[PDB]
Amino acid sequence: TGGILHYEKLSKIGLVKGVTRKYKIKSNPLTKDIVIKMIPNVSNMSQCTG
Amino acid sequence: GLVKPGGTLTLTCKASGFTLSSYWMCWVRQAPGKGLELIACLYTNGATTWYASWVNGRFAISRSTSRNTVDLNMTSLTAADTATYFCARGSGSGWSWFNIWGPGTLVTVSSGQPKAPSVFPLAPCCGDTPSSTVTLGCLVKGYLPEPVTVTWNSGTLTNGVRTFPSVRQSSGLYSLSSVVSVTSTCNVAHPATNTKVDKTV
Ligand SMILES: *[C@@H]1O[C@H](CO)[C@@H](O)[C@H](O)[C@H]1NC(C)=O
Repeated sequence: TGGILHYEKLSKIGLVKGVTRKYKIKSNPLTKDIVIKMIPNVSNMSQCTG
Repeated sequence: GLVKPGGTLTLTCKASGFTLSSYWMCWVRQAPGKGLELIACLYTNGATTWYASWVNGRFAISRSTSRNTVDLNMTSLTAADTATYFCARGSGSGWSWFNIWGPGTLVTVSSGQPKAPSVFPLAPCCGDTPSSTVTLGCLVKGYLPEPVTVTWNSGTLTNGVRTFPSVRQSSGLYSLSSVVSVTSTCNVAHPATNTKVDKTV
């Protein structure tokens, strides 16, 4: 990656160099549909539904 | 039971074995000799109602919610509306099978007005030889409201009772016959005309 932050002087003022991480951003979504029923089926217990 | 074509009628549930508001309640109808037909249910909340596709606002359910009754209202009646109307409780608060059926109320649309029944004492004549087995009974004809009650000498001997189903004549009135057998005694009542005559023992 290289050094462009002058880490020695930064370390002298209490900023110690830590881990170097990659940069990952979401893209190219895969679309799938699904049905969600918000009301349950109570046919087998219809007598107590009221 | 009496009603005029185009008139209105109001019925009531006669279950009376529970609190009516806590149960699922339909009105079931059955034309004479026809199948059972469901008219209309009523949810426990009392506002939401279920109706068959054919009623189309002709019938309406409500409850007295104080006397513990449930009513059914009818309008624009026709000959097809002649039936026995059953109040059926349905086992639970919600939709369910019926395990309690009300006694039902007979309903008759007809241009005619209530007619008092004609009671005849039919009996094998005294002239013929009397056998050990004798058969006696009464006959009721000439009445317009369908419901009849046939009791016999206040019903102390009902072992040989044999009441027959009613039948229409061409003019629209009914007639039935009842026979008994005893060793060698009849009261018929018709509530709609309020006749309770009993003679010729
Ligand atoms: C039935 O309907 C008729 C006409 O709409 C009305 O006069 C009568 O009060 C109703 N009966 C009941 C019990 O709602």
